[PDB]
Amino acid sequence: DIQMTQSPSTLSASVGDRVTITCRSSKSLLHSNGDTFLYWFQQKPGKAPKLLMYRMSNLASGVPSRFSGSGSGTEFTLTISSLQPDDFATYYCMQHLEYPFTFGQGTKVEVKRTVAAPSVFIFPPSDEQLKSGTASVVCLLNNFYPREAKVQWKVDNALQSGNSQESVTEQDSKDSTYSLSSTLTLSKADYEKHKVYACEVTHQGLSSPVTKSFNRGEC
Amino acid sequence: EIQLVQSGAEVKKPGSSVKVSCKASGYTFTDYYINWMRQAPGQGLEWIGWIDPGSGNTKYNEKFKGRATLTVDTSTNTAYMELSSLRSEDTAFYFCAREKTTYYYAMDYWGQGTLVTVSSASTKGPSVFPLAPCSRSTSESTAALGCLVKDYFPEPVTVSWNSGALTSGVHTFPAVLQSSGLYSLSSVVTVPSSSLGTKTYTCNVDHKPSNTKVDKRVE
Repeated sequence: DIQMTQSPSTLSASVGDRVTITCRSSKSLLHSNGDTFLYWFQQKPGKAPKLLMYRMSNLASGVPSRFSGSGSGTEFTLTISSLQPDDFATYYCMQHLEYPFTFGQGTKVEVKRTVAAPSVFIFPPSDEQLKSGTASVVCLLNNFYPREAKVQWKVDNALQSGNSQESVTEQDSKDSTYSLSSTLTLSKADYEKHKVYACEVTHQGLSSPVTKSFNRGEC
Repeated sequence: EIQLVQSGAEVKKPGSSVKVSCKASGYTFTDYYINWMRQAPGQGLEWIGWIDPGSGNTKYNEKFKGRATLTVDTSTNTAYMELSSLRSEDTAFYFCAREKTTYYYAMDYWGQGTLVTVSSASTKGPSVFPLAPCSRSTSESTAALGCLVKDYFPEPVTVSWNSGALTSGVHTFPAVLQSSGLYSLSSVVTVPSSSLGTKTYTCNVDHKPSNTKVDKRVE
């Protein structure tokens, strides 16, 4: 069983740059016939993988000439000379030398832009929802960059964990930022027995982690 | 015109079995091998196994042996992939790809994909809740508000604002699967706080599977 690892996991680049993706195999993918049994695939969200490179360096039919590949033995690399807007996707490398075939973690090529701290907002559960047994608190992280962000929920200044779910929008096609939605879920009973509900956002654009909150019965 | 067409999406109960098809055309079916991969929601690709159309000879991944069963029907040029005793973890997209092998190896043509949602839930319209701050503040320049579309099945729901009159600044997050087996997402919009009162903001949620159409006026 051969292990394929890709680095980095995410890569920020701008249109016109020369991007290189690296793939690494636990053992040499060189075959007796002299060929290297490696595939390079491109995949856009909600779409099926497209073949780019067959046998490490061979450009697939139809694939644009800005794509090229190389590597020796265990370290391989895909290169996009002059990145086009159509090149923002996820690239996976695969080995077809031994069984079972194995892919890499994949590497996402996103649009590089300037840092931007997230505008935070915290919404308390509506009256209607409390009138139904459950209560869910929402924290919004609007337009920020880079994607990396930590949302820490605190109920009556007590850290929560395992009772919230995040969701992130795909990179914006105009300002290249991201937005995140953390949803803390509690029972009406649990909500009713606590006052202060906070949302602590830790981000690079913020020198110090911002904490938006609200006191239970004050709206 | 070479192409591999897969069967439609399917919703299955845990413990049941699904059998996806991959119809081949535009080339000699028996000359190329058929591989089957799968890709979970937030994950990379993974190889299931392959099969030689010209003989029915197969090769499986240890993790899918017994569970997965690959077959072909040369009289119809159709490849099949049957997964038994389905669990929630089997929920993913299933791809079939051919592997040209005449003068070299290349997994060039892929099928469109077949989503297999392994759920125990049943069609349920969502409950739309208003997302608004505890108290309207004039301190900030822009204010944020939205709609929480909770507990629904299956996907998807289409949220809009003011019947399409408000599009800029809107952010509809991707649905998240709750432990209940029901989906839940939130749509938000940032607007000039210096118009929060004389201007009405309403989200129009639509869930076709349950024929539910909801408009919720937010603060």
